[PDB]
Amino acid sequence: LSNTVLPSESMKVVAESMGIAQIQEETCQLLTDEVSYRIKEIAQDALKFMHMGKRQKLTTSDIDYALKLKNVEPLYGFHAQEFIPFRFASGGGRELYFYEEKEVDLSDIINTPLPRVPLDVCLKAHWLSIEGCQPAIPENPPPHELSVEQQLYYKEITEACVGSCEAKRAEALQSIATDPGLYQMLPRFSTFISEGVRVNVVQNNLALLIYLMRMVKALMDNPTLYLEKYVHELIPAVMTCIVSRQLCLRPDVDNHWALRDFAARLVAQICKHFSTTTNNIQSRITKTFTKSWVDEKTPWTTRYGSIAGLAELGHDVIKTLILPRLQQEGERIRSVLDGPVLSNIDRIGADHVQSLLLKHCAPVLAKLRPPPDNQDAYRAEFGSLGPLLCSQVVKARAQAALQ
Amino acid sequence: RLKPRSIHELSVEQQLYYKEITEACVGSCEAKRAEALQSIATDPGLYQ
Amino acid sequence: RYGPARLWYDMLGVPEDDLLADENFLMVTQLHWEDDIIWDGEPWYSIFPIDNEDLVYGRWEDNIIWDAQAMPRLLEPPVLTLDPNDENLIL
Repeated sequence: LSNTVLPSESMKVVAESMGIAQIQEETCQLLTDEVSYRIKEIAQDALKFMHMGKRQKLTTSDIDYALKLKNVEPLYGFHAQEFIPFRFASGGGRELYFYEEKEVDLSDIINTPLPRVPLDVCLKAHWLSIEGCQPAIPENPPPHELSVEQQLYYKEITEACVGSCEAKRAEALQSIATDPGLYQMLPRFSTFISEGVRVNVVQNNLALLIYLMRMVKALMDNPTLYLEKYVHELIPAVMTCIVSRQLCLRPDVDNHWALRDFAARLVAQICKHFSTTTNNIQSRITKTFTKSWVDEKTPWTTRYGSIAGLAELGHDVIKTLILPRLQQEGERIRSVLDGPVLSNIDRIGADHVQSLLLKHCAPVLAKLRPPPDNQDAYRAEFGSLGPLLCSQVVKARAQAALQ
Repeated sequence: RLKPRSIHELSVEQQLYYKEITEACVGSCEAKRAEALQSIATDPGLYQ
Repeated sequence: RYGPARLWYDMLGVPEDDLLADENFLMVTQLHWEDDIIWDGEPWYSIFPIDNEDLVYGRWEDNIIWDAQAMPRLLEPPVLTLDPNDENLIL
């Protein structure tokens, strides 16, 4: 960052080796910006013999070639094999460093073991690359915690329900449904299922969601394990499989519709077995389905999921939730019998919603109407729900005949 | 990580009250029943 | 990352570490309670059990993913909590 020089207090020490008693601080500044200027001119000219003679080491014969270049007398005795030793002297107030040179008897240099004779420069040829990569010749570089039993059971059961084959999946689900001691592995299964249903948002895999919903359906059929403490995790996973809008990778051909009615049947079972007046599971599930259905701007997939869950809850729910908004069928048939854009994806979802609605509202119309039903369809919305109700009355008569 | 050990939403005075009122309302003694029935009929904190 | 759901994490490759009126929803108006009628059938420690506080109190409804792309909040990985209130768990 700045111009770095030798310290000015290093020139007072040098001036007393000379015999100069008192040297003023402006003279010491005058000395050290000159000697640190001549150091940088031999530091950078030694580097020109390190670079032109290709060495990248800066041996001491580079500085001696640069002192020879600046006409200054050479420094004798710096080619011998030495290093950087310094010896601290504490003293009574005078702190310094020196060399501590040593001696050697002269006959122990006349009788030293001689080093081995050097070799002369010769040439050697070898392939570095042969039309491509380098050859491998030696002239080249070389180039609370689960026990192990149930940990293994958890690993095998979870990897059997990821989709390698169907038979191992069926045996794994028949294991989950019919084993007596699977507690202590229920929180792991609940975490696995809820996180796996969450991982649908990164990858809209319908198949793995069907596998996780069959895992939940197998967990419910186990008589030994009680899912009361872990139902708060499995409820929003099945809810995510019901009322989310993109359940598919290719929206048009994937039957997200079945993972809809399967998960709706699943949540009707999960609020039949577990709803208590302290829980308020069923009322809180109906309220989410209801405010997702009555509220406009909701896509036809999530409206399909809401209607599917509400209609799998039972008969009185579709009496007091579905039947007030039957006029919404007109808003649906606005976009079915007469749509400016026919080739969009709203039509298949709309007539799926229509088919589910009239299939579930046909027995409700069979329960709370006259037996004749002459023009109930005309009185109904679009005159189709009424035809479905007539078909439902016919089906009920057929069932009575069978009985 | 272990979730904290939860407590029942009734107090032990309230749980003891529930036990006494239910064991009085199965009618072993008639005066016990009648008070327990009046206690059910006018306890303000009998919600929850 | 290494806990339950590690398989999902590895597959992903992440390596750090008026009809809404309250009465409609009362279960007298939503339950076929007629089926229950039986025709010709044929405390120093808690006396009652303790319910799941998360189910009874928490808003689990906030973990429902209504729209995958338009998700109102950002969800986070869930750590295993091993509730000890549940019996049938050794610890």
